[PDB]
Amino acid sequence: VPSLTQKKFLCDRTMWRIPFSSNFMSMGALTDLGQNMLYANSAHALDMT
Amino acid sequence: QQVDPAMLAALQSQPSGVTPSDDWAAAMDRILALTTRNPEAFRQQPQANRFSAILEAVVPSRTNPTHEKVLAIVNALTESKAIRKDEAGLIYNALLERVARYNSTNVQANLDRLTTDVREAVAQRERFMHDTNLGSQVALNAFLSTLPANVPRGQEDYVSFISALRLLVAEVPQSEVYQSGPDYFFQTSRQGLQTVNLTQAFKNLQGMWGVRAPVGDRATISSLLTPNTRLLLLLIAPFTNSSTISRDSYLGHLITLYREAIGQTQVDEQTFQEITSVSRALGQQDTGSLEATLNFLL
Repeated sequence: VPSLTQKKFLCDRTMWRIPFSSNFMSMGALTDLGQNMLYANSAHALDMT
Repeated sequence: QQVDPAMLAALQSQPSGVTPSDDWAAAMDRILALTTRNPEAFRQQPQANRFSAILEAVVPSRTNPTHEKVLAIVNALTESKAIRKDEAGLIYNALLERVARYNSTNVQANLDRLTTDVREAVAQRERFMHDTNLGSQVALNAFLSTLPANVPRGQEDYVSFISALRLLVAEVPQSEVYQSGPDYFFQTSRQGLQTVNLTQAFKNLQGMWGVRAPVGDRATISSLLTPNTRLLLLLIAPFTNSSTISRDSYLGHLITLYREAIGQTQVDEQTFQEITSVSRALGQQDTGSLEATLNFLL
């Protein structure tokens, strides 16, 4: 019979994570954009979706 | 932005074009064709706007300045914030009812006396913007009539510190002191930070003017000084020459060293102006144009 594909994935036991560093690479406890002069003197609300 | 309020009264109630009803000497100046710029400009107007000016100039009209003299008062009251700006359309709606109710020869000449001292005797308002005894001299001369003049150690440098503090609130038009609660304060600027608790500073400095401390003691005054007293001595530092408290009092370890700390930043800001302008002269990451810059200067 003719047929169309349908692919998903499956992940369990763990959760996604998005690191705050610039290249999204974990190079320490603090991050690159973390110890910036920005975000450590100023405040920033965020408006996720 | 303006200096005088009656000029704005002469800008909101006078005709912009020259009329012989109010400015005859300029309206007759152009009828006889005697003017530097554009002399021949009145013959070539027709019989409409000749006779509507040439009749009214050789016999003027007789208008009423009652509606104009009050705007030289109502403006002069709202310049000095006596009335809200949302409100001057009511008081001119009430003063014009007033001076037309009780009108006389006198009141028309009594308003005219009052549109002169809001011009040349309002120079006090020009005066105490400079001498600032709004809240800096006569509000601090109550403070100097509050402190005790009998200090046991250091009788002479006590009355030279406050002699240099009265000069601080005098050479600065923005700074002012005031009575809020049972204690006096002192802010270095309106819309300003760095409020010193002036009562809780001279009470900390009382019993402190004579110490003769050595030069190997730094971290003791956490239980002896107070950081606002440490900030009041920062605000007295640029107006304190080297002859006030000479060398060897502990304030000589403080006031002289605070001038050196100000003396660092008043030439390192010029260094900081150079570094932030050569990051775009060669090409540098502007995120990393301030992290290593401040660490070299702190």
